[PDB]
Amino acid sequence: NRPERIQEAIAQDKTISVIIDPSQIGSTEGKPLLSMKCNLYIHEILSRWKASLEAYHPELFLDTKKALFPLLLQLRRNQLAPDLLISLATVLYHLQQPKEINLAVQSYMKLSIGNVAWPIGVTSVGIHARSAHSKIQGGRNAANIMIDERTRLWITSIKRLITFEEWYTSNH
Amino acid sequence: IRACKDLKHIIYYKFNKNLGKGPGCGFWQPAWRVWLNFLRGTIPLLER
Amino acid sequence: LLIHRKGLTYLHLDYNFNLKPTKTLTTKERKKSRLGNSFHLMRELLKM
Amino acid sequence: DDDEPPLSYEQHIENIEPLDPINLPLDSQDDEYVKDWLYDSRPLEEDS
Amino acid sequence: VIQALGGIETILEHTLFKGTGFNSWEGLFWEKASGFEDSMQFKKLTHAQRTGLSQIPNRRFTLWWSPTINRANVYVGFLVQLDLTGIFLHGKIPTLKISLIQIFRAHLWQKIHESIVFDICQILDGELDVLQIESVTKETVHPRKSYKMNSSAADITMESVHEWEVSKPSLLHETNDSFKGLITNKMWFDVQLRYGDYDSHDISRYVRAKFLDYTTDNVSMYPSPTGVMIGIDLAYNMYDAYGNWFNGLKPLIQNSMRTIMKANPALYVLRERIRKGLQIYQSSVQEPFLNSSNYAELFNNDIKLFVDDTNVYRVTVHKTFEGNVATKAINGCIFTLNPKTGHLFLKIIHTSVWAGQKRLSQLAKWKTAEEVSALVRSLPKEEQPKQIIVTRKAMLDPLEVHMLDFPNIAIRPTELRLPFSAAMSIDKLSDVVMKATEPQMVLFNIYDDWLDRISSYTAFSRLTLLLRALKTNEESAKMILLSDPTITIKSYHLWPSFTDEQWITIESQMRDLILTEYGRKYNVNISALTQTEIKDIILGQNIKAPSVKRQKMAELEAARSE
Amino acid sequence: HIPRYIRNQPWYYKDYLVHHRQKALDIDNNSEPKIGMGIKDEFKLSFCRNCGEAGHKEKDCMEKPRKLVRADWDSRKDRWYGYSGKEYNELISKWERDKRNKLWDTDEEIELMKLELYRTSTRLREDKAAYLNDINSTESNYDPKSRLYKTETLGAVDEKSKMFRRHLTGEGLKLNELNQFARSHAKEMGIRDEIEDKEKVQHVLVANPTKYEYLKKKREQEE
Amino acid sequence: HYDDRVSENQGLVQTYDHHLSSILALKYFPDGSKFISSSEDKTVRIWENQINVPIKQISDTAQHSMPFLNVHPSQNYFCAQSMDNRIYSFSLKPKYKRHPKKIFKGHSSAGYGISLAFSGDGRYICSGDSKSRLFTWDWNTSRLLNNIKIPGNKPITQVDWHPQETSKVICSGAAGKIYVCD
RNA sequence: GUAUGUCUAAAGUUAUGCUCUUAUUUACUAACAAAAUCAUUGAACUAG
Ligand SMILES: O=P(O)(O)O[C@H]1[C@H](OP(=O)(O)O)[C@@H](OP(=O)(O)O)[C@H](OP(=O)(O)O)[C@@H](OP(=O)(O)O)[C@H]1OP(=O)(O)O
Ligand SMILES: [Zn+2]
Repeated sequence: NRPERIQEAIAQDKTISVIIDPSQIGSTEGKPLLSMKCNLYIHEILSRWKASLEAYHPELFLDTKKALFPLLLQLRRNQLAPDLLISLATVLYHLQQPKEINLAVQSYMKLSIGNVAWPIGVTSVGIHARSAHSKIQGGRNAANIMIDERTRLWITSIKRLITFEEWYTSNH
Repeated sequence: IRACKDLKHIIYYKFNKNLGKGPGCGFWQPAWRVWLNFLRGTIPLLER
Repeated sequence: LLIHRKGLTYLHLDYNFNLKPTKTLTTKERKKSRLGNSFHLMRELLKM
Repeated sequence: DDDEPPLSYEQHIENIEPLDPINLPLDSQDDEYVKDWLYDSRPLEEDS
Repeated sequence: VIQALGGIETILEHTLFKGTGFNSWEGLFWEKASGFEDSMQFKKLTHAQRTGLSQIPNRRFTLWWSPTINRANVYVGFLVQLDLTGIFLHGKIPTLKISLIQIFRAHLWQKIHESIVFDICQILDGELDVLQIESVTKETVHPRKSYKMNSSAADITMESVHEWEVSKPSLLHETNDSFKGLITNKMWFDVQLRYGDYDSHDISRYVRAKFLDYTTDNVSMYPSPTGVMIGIDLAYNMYDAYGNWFNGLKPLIQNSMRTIMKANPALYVLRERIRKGLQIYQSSVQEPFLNSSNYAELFNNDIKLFVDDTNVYRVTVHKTFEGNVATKAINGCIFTLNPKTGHLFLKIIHTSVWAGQKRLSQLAKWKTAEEVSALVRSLPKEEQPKQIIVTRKAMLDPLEVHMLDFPNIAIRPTELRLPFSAAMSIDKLSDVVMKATEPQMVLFNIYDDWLDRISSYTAFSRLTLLLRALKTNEESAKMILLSDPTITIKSYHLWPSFTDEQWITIESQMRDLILTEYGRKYNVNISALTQTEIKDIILGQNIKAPSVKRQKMAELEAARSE
Repeated sequence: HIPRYIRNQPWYYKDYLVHHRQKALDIDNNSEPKIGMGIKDEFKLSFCRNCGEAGHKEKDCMEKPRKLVRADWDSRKDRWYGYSGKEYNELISKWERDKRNKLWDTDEEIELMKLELYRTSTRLREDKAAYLNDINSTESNYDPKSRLYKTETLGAVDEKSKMFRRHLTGEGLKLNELNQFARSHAKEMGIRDEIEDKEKVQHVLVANPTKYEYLKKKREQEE
Repeated sequence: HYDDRVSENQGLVQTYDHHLSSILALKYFPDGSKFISSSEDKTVRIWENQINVPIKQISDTAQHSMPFLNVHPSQNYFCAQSMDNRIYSFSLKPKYKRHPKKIFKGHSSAGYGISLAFSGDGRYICSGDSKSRLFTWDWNTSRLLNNIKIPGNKPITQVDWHPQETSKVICSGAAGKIYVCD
């Protein structure tokens, strides 16, 4: 029974709170709960954007939800890889604090680009070829923003959410 | 290579007398002989 | 087999007998993989 | 292609029916003495 | 002799002239008095380095005549394909090879192919209802497909909502195709790039040959035997297409190929690189650089970013075991600043970026462009900058290549010599950069909280004074900033928490330090200068630039007015 | 300037360079991208002892012994010269013959409900390049070099210098007006221009930003 | 470099990697702004706290590797035990040049990591010896004033001078027992 | 910028006057460095 299980899931979703904790971020055993909590906080932000749609970029809301859909789906399924969840959770954590928007944006830059030496890489930038250049070509060693277009879509939607949270917290 | 170019010239102008330009001349026997004779002398050189 | 016995795994022989490096070679790799006329002439004959 | 490995004769060639060769149509009467064997691989090899 | 050779027309047919996109043969002014080798002949160079300088002009000469030097009609010559390009060399000609490598460097051939493919995709994406297209799919072709010259694959495939009445294969400009008969539900597009030569440059026969060869080939590649083969000849600036057409598709491809060939920025990069390889130049600037006369545009509502590479590659010198001194790379940073909001995206360039690399002065420019591209891709479309201000000429070409993926972002040079290099004089920024242990992006507001009290242009001018002062004399500028120990520099801040009344005195001290040191260094009497000349000194306007002339007239006309 | 040996015209001839304007390549408008030149696979049209036909000897006869012709390097090398659809018709017949011979999973449904719904390349597909909107026109708004997309909303052409100037918006107008304010203040305080006054440095906007902003903020209440 | 307050990466806040061989000794400046390092690579390097950039490099053709480092009580110079059976001294101020005259000689230390110490007032310098002795030199003239024989007949690698007593010194080594000299 | 050389450090366990502070002079070394007259042009380029 699809509607019965759906309503039960929408009900069970309310049994846990959205407040993230810095020690929970990175816990291997707590990973499913943190993943669900992240999904729920994203839905909270989306609900406030829905509540203010006619005042803040209505045309972008639909695309943002359609782009965040795969992320939310993977978070519900706990399928999101540990590194990506740790980064995302750090973003949402800073986003929940009283005035840490810049820390949220720094954590977002860590989520999108990260610590890789060559986020995108460069190929044969000059006429003097060397074996070492093969390393800096990127490819599989690229940043999270380069994994696939679906990942870029949801990651930049998270950035758009940070921008909305900044606007909202400042006006209200 | 020069011998084959020369053979093509004499062959094509015999072959194409009332046909004009374009593919279709398959008389490969003379150039084939040229390469067989090349191998005859290349054999001991490459063996060494 | 000759290429691989010499340790030149960074040189790939195509099925049309072209020989190309699969990566940018160091000067030592370039010097060591400098195959001579006997190998190249044999390869061109195999290509023909 | 340089990347295409050589075809397996018994799997891809041996079973296909060969196409017609270049055989100029010989006349039944003007070529009576040659028609039956001109295009053999070794003409008259079995004729003692 | 020009007449004997058949005139200018016939002579230029042997050259790469058509590929330069240069307007007229009349403007063909070769810069016979300047070049890299002319800058180098005076320097301390070894005998090997001096003998190697003659290769440069020989490379230019070879490139100019390259369509003839690499012509197809040769007595003998096994075809060797030039790495990462679809160019075939009919013989081993090192000087030509290296000049072509210089033109197609940074994987430009693949970028051109993808750029054109994306342009066609983006056009088709808007014609869904007009042309009855159900969907358009940009195919996941092999990474080397753009220069796989003996076989291909579809670059784009489109599914119809119902089905299309497609004509027989025909050329792009062929008139009156019969749409009756053949009917198909799936069509494909294949963009083929070629580099013609003096003998082989008929793009129409080329596209037909490619279409017929690849569709009849026994290879499993195209999803249907029906589509359009688009061909562009990069050496001759020529294009054509061949394939099946349906009602409305042919006019669309004619118009779009004309526009893509004229406007696409990757093809423009190719043309400019050819011109650079030839040392021919034309005054084709449509919008003026950022100047002291138009810098108010920085504060326009459009999102814009300053990019500064000066601190990307940094080295410390130490004595070697052999007795020489060796340069060792240390942590650097890319200064990316939004002048409107003050958001500084300080990308820390950790030393691990350079591990095992040589020619770092060159590689650092590409690193800067690569990080800028990563930052832009990290921003959603509505937040991406509308224009990027390049503070140094060395960054133009790399960034222009990396921004081919963002064709809507304008690249703007500047006539200013903004003091952003002095950003590493700010103690907090130096500390963060030097203590970093890995590649990282750190965000700061370079205006701290000034924006609650003053306008963005005021904050930018204050920042400019502080940075130019630190650049002029770091110790005395620091002495001015720290003159009062009570005004604590807060955390999450870069400058002391002065009030605006105090800021006026600080700005006066910085202003005087800058102007007095300039007047002393150049023996210029600051009191005699005009208001605009003083502005040009603080902003660092290039005095040689035409904007100074035009601004002088824009004020002397008022001196005529009244 | 053009060198004398180009400008001078050979006696047999007699634009100032008309002898060099004969101009496929167009040396006068070489910037225009050229469409392909089209394909033209054109064709043209003693008694022999063996076949009776005159014009050739026995050895040259194309009939067995007894008792249209083709009209540039690319034209000569084109392996498809004279093609008339045969190979493509065969391919199409083969393909036509083979053509004739032949849900959410709760997780997706719950997320779609809560949302009210129903390596890789760096370029963004949805980010349509601005010049792609002009395909149905002859004029070009996009500068391929700077990637600037000109519009009347963004700016306007000066025509005197052919340059394009971005209009000022928001704080840009404020700065332009503050610039005018300081410039008037210079004439007002008498420092002016022709006079080599030391006080001049005190009245330059960029050199005294906060001062002039607050000064305008003060005077604005008095206007 | 670790900061036990940081839990991230177990507190590893910085890595210095310019040395080419096994690190021999480490010694902070009395104010903790900079620290000195010595290595089997035959070089001595000075570092700013948490910055992976050596502000100074000390190396010479005749300079042997320095298995031990210590700072003089005045904070103006630091001393290094060297494998050439000598003790060198270096300025602690910018450019940190080697002191041409303050060289202490007499003992044996090659092949042993023998520590050196300074008297509480900085008037003397002392060091162990590979032949079971304790040498002591005048800090001003570098003249060897005494060489006390320590029981056990084993290398005396450990030596330390009491920070408040006028003359009590402790030493030990392969013999195991710890001895006090006065 | 090369040629080219060197390094890579647990475990995969073999039995018992003369100096110092510091402000300069001079030499050597640095593929470190886009340096303001003589509608924007040395510009990514040089090695035994
Ligand atoms: O260059 P051309 O004077 O026009 O002669 C060509 C040329 O032959 P040669 O240059 O060797 O004399 C062609 O050879 P390639 O350029 O391809 O090497 C050959 O065509 P083939 O490829 O079949 O050899 C062709 O022969 P055809 O008569 O079929 O056009 C022949 O033309 P002509 O000798 O008749 O002038
Ligand atoms: Zn006849």
